[PDB]
Amino acid sequence: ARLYRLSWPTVQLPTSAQPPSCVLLGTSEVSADIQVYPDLRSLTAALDAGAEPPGVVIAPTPPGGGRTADVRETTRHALDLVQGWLSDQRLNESRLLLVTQGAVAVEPGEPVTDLAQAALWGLLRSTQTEHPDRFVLVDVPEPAQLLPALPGVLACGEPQLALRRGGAHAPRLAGLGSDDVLPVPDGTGWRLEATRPGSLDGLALVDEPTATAPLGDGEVRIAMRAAGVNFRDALIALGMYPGVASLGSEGAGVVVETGPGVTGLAPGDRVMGMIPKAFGPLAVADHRMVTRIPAGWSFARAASVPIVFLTAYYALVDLAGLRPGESLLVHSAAGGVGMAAIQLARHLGAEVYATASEDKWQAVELSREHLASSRTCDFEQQFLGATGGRGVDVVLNSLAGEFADASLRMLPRGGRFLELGKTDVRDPVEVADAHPGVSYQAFDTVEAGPQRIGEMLHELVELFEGRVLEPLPVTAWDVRQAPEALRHLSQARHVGKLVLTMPPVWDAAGTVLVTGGTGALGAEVARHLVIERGVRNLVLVSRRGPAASGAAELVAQLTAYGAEVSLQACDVADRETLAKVLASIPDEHPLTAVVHAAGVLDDGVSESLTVERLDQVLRPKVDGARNLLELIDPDVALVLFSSVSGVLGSGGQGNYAAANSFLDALAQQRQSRGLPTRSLAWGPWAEHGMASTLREAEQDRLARSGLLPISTEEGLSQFDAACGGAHTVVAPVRFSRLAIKFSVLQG
Ligand SMILES: NC(=O)C1=CN([C@@H]2O[C@H](COP(=O)(O)OP(=O)(O)OC[C@H]3O[C@@H](n4cnc5c(N)ncnc54)[C@H](OP(=O)(O)O)[C@@H]3O)[C@@H](O)[C@H]2O)C=CC1
Ligand SMILES: NC(=O)C1=CN([C@@H]2O[C@H](COP(=O)(O)OP(=O)(O)OC[C@H]3O[C@@H](n4cnc5c(N)ncnc54)[C@H](OP(=O)(O)O)[C@@H]3O)[C@@H](O)[C@H]2O)C=CC1
Repeated sequence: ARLYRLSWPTVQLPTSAQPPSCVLLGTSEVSADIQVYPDLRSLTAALDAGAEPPGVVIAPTPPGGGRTADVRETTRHALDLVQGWLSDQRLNESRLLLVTQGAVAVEPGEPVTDLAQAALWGLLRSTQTEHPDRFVLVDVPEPAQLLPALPGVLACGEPQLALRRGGAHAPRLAGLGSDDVLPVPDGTGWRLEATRPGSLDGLALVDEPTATAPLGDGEVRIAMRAAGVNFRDALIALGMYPGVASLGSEGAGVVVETGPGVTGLAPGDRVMGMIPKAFGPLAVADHRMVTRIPAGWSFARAASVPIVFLTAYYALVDLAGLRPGESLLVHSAAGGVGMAAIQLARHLGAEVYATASEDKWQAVELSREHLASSRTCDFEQQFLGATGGRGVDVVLNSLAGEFADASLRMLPRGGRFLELGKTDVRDPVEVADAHPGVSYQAFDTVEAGPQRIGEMLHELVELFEGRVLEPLPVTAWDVRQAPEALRHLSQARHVGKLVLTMPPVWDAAGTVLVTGGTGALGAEVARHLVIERGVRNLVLVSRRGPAASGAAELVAQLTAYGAEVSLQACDVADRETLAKVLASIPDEHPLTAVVHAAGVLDDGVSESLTVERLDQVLRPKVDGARNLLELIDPDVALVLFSSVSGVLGSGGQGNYAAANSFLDALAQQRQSRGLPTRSLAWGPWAEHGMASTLREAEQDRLARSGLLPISTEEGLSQFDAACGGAHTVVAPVRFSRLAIKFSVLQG
């Protein structure tokens, strides 16, 4: 039994194949000319009144969402469509092409945006297996990509694709690896450093002495959970960073050891700052250079923050002394530092002009007017054009080389100029050479010093909680996959901040909650957690709770292995009851993990499915997972159990597979946003259940009493007879052969 991962290789679409009849199922006009019917019904009408079955109907899906209701509407809608379609049967040899936007993660940079659409994928996948060569799934992030590609989409016979500008992608299961990604020393307190600089291959995770022991000064030791990656980190990795640097500066985590020389904050504390050599389970730094963590921030959203905002602050306050009314020019706007400055600048009451690449513009919250491409030098006369020089009072430049020159001709009036880039660094007096009026400082944030950083840290937080700065968009990765992340980073595909997360680790002190801890899997996992693993505080949770056979025994067993076990009756889909449960977890064993193993089953081809059945199967998986993530503390690890059925589209379980595909998508999106989430797509288990096991046993016991099972027809004729019949107590049974075992059975 392998573990599998679903990949999306590029495929080649046949470029010379015949373009086919097409109708559009949609609200509105088509820029192109192709038949449009607002709904399936109307396309029937045309068929009714003579029209010839189109080879392909396109059904672009209305935008979903990641909320229960969303999932509900957009699978229900998919069902009406699938059912309407199957029942016509003039629409045979014709194919329904359902289009989605962002239901599917294909490229490294990109997360699932529409969970509900991802549910759609599962359901339809099921139906595809039920009816081959009749439906086609297409994820296309911006439509009209579609039509050009359309004769190819159809000729390749492939039922599932995602269109990206890169290419067309098909999905397939793959073994883990394939190289096996990044391997860990397991001996805790390693780190990521570039071993063979020059190339991203030859990154590795090798044990680090420095982190482990001992403190300190001065110093405080941290159990890291996430860390920010900076552009710096990507150059270091490529033997292309002009200066001294150790991979990974900044992060957030939990305090382990403190002292000597430290009083302000103490162990257990959640903390973020500018840690050196950040990319490991264990690192240690100066307690003034780090600070405790605001709102209910995730460790991930904490880790993105420090470097970018310290720079922005240290740069715009200390070095620039930016005043209200004064205006600013910032490069790499949709980047972290670029992103940060514009936020802080708007607080400091400046006008702002800035630059990123055209594809990132939407992510800037700046009036069209003030924007410009960042890999050209056009901005100059457009901005100087935009405002008569004097142009900008201050410049926070990252673009070095010759892009840095067109910069300084902004702000001719005079003013201050800040350089970030070490390659082609300059001289202040020799800068005064080129332009009059302009002072010039080339800085590193660490320059401010521990004293100043801690003071800027305390001052930034204030702003964050004042709701005046908001942490950047996070796109997260697991340290073991850093190469994929740094490649992204160095290719400048991203917006906002990238972040690395450390391998998840449950507080051995803490509580673990298993939903559906009665079920075939939940019990086993429940047992394995207590009997083999650390776990010594359990909450189990199922609709019936302790009242279902044999849950009393199930508990006994564990509590007997010396554990603090609670089994509460609770429907996970009732947020009000879940809350009641979580709250009753004791303060000293606070929960660190959820195993969402709760589930309800259905069976039937998509023809036969109904809305009411759909919701049956959705309620524990979707509402439950939503309730959980809503209620759960951010950095509680969440393990969702889906089913391989959601991935193969097992058929017979359309609607179940929808639920499971949601879970798969919820994790993929959620880990991306930084939070500790993992989703396992179980194939079949041998196990059975307390259930079940107990029903089976009853059957043995009754047999072992030389009894035999009654057919249902006979059982009901007896029901009939015994109900209205003279004897008040009556044993309708079928015996076997002609029992010295039972005294009652004599004569
Ligand atoms: N000295 C110090 O203390 C610090 C220095 N820095 C420096 O500031 C810069 C910004 O850092 P950070 O915000 O973390 O990283 P960013 O997220 O800002 O990434 C850099 C961005 O610059 C843009 N860019 C412009 N020209 C190019 C190019 N030719 N190739 C690739 N990208 C380009 C890219 O986006 P776009 O498509 O919009 O151009 C890219 O996203 C880094 O280079 C870093 O070295 C950062 C922090 C501290
Ligand atoms: N076992 C297998 O062969 C496979 C399992 N899986 C995955 O494993 C999971 C478990 O399968 P299995 O253990 O056999 O399922 P079971 O039906 O045997 O157990 C399901 C458990 O979930 C509980 N439950 C159902 N709905 C709720 C609810 N709304 N609130 C609280 N508890 C609820 C049920 O308790 P009660 O009804 O008493 O409330 C029961 O305890 C499945 O959901 C699926 O994700 C995937 C493929 C195959």
